[PDB]
Amino acid sequence: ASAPIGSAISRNNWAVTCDSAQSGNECNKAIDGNKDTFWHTFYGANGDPKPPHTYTIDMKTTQNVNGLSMLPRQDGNQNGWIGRHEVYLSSDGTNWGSPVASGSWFADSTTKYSNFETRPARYVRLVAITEANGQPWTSIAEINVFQASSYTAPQPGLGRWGPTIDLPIVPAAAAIEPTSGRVLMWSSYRNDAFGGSPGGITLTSSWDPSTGIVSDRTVTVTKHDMFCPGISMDGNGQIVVTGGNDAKKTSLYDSSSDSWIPGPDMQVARGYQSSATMSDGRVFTIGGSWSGGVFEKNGEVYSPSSKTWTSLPNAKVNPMLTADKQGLYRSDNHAWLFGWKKGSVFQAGPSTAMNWYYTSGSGDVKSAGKRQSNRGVAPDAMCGNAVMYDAVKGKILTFGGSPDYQDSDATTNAHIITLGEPGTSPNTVFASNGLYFARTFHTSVVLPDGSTFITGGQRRGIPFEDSTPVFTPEIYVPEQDTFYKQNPNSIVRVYHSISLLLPDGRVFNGGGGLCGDCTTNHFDAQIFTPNYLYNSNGNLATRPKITRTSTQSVKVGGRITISTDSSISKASLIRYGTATHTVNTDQRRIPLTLTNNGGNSYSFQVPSDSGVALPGYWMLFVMNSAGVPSVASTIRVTQ
Ligand SMILES: [Cu+2]
Ligand SMILES: [Cu+2]
Ligand SMILES: [Cu+2]
Repeated sequence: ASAPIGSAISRNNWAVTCDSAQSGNECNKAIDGNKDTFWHTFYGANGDPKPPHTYTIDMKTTQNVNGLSMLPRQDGNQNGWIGRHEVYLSSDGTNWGSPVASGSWFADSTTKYSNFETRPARYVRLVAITEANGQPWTSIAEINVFQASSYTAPQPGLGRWGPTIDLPIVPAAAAIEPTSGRVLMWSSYRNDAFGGSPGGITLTSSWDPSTGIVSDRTVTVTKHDMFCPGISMDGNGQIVVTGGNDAKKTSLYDSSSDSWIPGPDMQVARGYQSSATMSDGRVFTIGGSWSGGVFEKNGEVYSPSSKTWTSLPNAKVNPMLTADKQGLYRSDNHAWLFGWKKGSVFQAGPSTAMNWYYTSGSGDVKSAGKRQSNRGVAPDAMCGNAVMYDAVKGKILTFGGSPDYQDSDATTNAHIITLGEPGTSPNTVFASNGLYFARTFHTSVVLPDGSTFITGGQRRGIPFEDSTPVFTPEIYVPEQDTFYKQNPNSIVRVYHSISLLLPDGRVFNGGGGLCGDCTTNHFDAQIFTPNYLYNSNGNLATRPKITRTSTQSVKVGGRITISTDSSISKASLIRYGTATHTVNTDQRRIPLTLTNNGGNSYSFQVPSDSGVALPGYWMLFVMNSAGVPSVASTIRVTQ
């Protein structure tokens, strides 16, 4: 199931209008409080007008609207199930602006929701752009509009949430498809559940920021239910998805061809493991006792060139285990892994003990000391986040999490870890005064300016329960060693939520739940627009444009020359991200040293060390004097 975020508005005095309505299936049948009566567009009768079809509601007075629900006909007939759709709000009834929510609802008879940030409005319009099975009709048994207890305008300067993207699945895992700019998402064998899976199948969905279209695809060719997986983008530009519901499987997603390809089985069956792309484009993984058995699961490594996994039994998981009260089942999960120099992988947590993993020979592991600071030794931080916001300087920001996977209080702990050479114990200090809000199951992304956006989570980890939620995201600004609260959102994003950086410089945050009949499934995402995209007016700022790039594929140590439509102050490369269960081992940021050629022509060198400039796809962002980023230019980095 799912749920509205607001309270149902009384429909007593509502006036409604439809684009068409069969007799017996009048427009007002959608607001009569009877689940057995529904509005239905023209059929047979006045023919079969194809969608879009439109439901417009005049609520007579201004409401602080924060959602709608749509109950499909309940008579066993699928005709008119709304697929693609948009929700508009209005204060006058003629000026509708842009949708507050849009996307696609799953093809079934369950109540569908559009949950979105509160906005005062008197009119609400639902546009059914397509029918879920591609037929001409739209039908609705009951439509409801929901309200918040109050409205508060977003504070100027603190970003903006919206719109909502409605989805057919709970996006518990996600990745950007770097060649197409689409967001790829997946759940499990079902749109809303993983339990009872027979394995072998994954429901996926994608959203295209350029068209606003949400599509779906069932993946069976890889014989892999990809819930609870490792995820890495390898050096050959493919997303390596490992284990989970099918604990020994590897599936490969190729962005260029938009296809899934079977990969080799891993040597050890795993679930909830982290994997990390390495300096040579290979992928390392370790731990993962959520599935495939509970025992010591030491490292192994994937080669995109030979298409094999090779066990690294001496890359021992033991030193990275947390002291989780549930034992090994949890304690080897979700390692904070980062590919680093010379095939090494740094493990920054969640265990108090940090470690170097080495991938030569049959592998090795070396203590990198305890995550700590003058405030003391950091405790285990399961489902804390870790983000490498300046790979050139080896800077990792870690934050949040709890000593145990669940039933454990999260903390505000945050550290800056500074990597040097593999095998040296990195310096660690506390980050500012820590998070504003203690959170676990939160998610995070590094933004083009090197700040880290941190969102969602709850104060006490209770999977599938929307309790103690944190609605106010925070951004860490490294140059200031300061966290800043941003404008809060209205949708709980706890266990099984994701965030990713979009090519346009906005953040895509979604998911949460995946518990079947629970009411805590969130079939959606929202966009967060950082303040760097807004002018002091409150309007979207003019963005510098990259009018020319010398090349779209570059070797590490290689030069790129660009032209812009205006003077550039700073530039960064942000490696494309992948996300699930708080883990994102693919994102990282390289601040770029620009040479000004004059005439708004600039050049820069990609770092020569592929442990820093991990091979794969990266976004190039340029920022003007005002600090406004361009949209990303996609660059492939190779060795
Ligand atoms: Cu899970
Ligand atoms: Cu977690
Ligand atoms: Cu975790």
